[PDB]
Amino acid sequence: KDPQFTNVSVHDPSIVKDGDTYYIFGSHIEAAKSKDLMNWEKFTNGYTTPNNKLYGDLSKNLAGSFKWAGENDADSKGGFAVWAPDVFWNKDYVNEDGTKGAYMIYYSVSSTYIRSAIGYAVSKHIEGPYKYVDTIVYSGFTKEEAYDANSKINKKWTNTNIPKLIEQGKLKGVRADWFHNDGSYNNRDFPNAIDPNLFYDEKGNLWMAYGSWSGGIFVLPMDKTTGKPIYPGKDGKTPDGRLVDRYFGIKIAGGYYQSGEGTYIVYDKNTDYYYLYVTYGWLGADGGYNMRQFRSTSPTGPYVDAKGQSAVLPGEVDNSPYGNKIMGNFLFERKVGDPGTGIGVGYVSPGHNSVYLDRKTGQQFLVFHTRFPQSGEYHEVRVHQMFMNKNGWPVVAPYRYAGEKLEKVNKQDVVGEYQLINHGKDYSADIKKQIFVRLNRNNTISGDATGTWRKIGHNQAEITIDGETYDGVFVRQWDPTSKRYVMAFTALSNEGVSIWGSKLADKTDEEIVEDVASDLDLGDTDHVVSNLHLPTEGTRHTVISWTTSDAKVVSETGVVHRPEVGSAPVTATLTATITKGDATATKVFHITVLPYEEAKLTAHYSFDNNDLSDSTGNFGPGTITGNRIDNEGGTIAYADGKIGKAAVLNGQSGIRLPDGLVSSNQYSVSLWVKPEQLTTHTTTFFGAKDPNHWISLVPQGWDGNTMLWSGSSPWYDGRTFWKIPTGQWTHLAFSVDNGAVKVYINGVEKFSGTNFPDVFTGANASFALGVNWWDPPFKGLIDELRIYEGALTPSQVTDLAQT
Ligand SMILES: [Ca+2]
Ligand SMILES: [Ca+2]
Repeated sequence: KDPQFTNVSVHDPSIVKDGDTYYIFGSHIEAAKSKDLMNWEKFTNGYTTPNNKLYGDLSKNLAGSFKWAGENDADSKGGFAVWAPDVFWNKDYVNEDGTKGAYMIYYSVSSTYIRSAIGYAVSKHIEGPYKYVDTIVYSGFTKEEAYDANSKINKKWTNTNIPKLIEQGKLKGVRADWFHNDGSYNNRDFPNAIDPNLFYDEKGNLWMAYGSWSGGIFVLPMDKTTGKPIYPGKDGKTPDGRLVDRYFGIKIAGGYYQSGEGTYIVYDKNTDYYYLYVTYGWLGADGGYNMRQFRSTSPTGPYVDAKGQSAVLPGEVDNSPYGNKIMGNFLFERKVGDPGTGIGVGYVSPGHNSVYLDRKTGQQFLVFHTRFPQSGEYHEVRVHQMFMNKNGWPVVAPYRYAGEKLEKVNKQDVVGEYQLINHGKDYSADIKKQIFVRLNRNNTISGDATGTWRKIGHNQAEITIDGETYDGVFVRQWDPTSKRYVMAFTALSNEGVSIWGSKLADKTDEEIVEDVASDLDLGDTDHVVSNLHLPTEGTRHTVISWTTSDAKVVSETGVVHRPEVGSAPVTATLTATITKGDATATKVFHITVLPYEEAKLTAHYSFDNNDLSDSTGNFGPGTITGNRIDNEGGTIAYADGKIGKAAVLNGQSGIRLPDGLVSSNQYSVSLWVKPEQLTTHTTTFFGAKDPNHWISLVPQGWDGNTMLWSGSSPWYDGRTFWKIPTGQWTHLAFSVDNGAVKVYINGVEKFSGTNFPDVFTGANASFALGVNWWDPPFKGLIDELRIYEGALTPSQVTDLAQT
């Protein structure tokens, strides 16, 4: 269990080493340091200012760049957007006192998807404070006077550095093609000016690559004395056809609006290649963020991948085929019986990397952020070691770095059963999972795949599966799931596809089948009220076969049938027969399924007496609001309803119900509605402990359909995929039983879900009909608001809907 980690959240990390300490510098002015690439310590204060750790008075220091983007403008309204910086010691930088040597930080500011710039600051010491020097590349400028929403920044090109560059003779003049006909920024072909990367070339010259979606990635030579670009000064094309622009530089990747950002280029003197890393997709859990790799013999390109395809796209096309996909979404999924606990180690949207290539030892490290399965938008930094393969491509270790190095590996330490992940070319929210194969002593591969393998020398790995040869290495890795150092491989084929392998411990089929049986647990089976998940597989393709002693209670697949209200609970046995090879084992679970129980009526605001009272007598009456839950001023009239009279909601008014109307996590709500008009997010039934802890029944939700909705800790989308009509009556109802939530329309279940939050227990919530804190009030009639203790039975709901 030896290795220990200490994690930090630094989005878009840029690695740099100062003495023997590693530093990472990310977006949102976050930075952290480590002595070992495993245990990190943050030393920054985010966007705090003044007293900003990295910038001091942030607003004053960087005002130069902030006049164009990234401070309290458009998308940065209310705050700041200082993104994706790069840091490196420039030994030739002439400081303002004439001394030589500074740490330079090139940063992005951005106010929309397109209006951005890159600027830089310098410090003699890596922990700052860094001091502004200049803003050097701008994007999102226009032909004429123009303004984005929530901004009064004149986006005209004359507000950039372009006039002064022209005055210095560094540019002929404005380039017509930077603009569409309407005068707007041509980001089909030219870049978003963010995500800079500074690298030295074979000859010790300095380049900056940058870009993000839009027209793609560009690169510019840079003066080592001052940090300023040495702008091309004229447009042209590279011999192989790539755009050269007088100002933006030389396009080396992307194009035509497609994804691709977080560029990092490394010169490798052992191989004499320039390696180009770039991240595709969107950074969110759902965005399929994935790292790609190309190479060039020249810093200025052409960069190509293992199939010789260009990094620069031929057009507005899917960028999937292009670049070696070195990491996407994956999971070494723990199956029933595996050691450890949890779902296993996997990543979601890993990306925006930097790289540290140690000069002495050739050791190489991919540094990046990632999200995780079942943790939403939470992100931490990861470090994965890389190793040059025999075709001149660094290959990425499957697990995060844990002190390991390349070694002499004996054949006996390799032969065995493996988990195998193939990263493919495709990317999406989907997550890749392991297959199970074996590398056999006779140099074949068997199991889920077939083919061959060899080890050359100490550790080169060659693996050929179905005619594809992947080359890479064998290396020992820390597997945190099993808590062992295990043998592993990583290898890349000539499609630019990476496979990763983790060696499973040797176990007999008897031992595996025993492990599966021990780990197999169905939770509470004495109080069953909804279907059971019954896994049909355990580790290494163990088969779990289920039989029931009585399908009336519960099927072979865990489908339950609750007895009617009034009937006894029914019991049944489920038997798991667990097999692998010729070994078998048995585990019995005794299942008690509970009958339905009727929800009890606890409040009835019927409006039948032309008033706001509760007919059950349990609650005080409703009172009248204005256009919000917490204001007054409105009116309620009473018109002819679906049942008796009904409340008329004019569009400026609502009803405030008593606090605590629901005070539990087992409850239901039922009501009738006749909307005269539809407005988005507008509530009918609304209950809230506060503006970040509420539930709402919404006729036209964010997806344009009726939903049950909760926010903001956590969000929950109870989606129905059913549009409500205006000018007609619709019954709506929902139940919440300790996590289980269901939503009915006109008697029919249209959403069923789990994990639903308990908003109404831990303090008395406010409640209302037709109004909340933000949205247009409901316009129409509402009728028969009924509240319950407990979840309504299906038939109870059909009853209610049945008028
Ligand atoms: Ca970067
Ligand atoms: Ca009524």
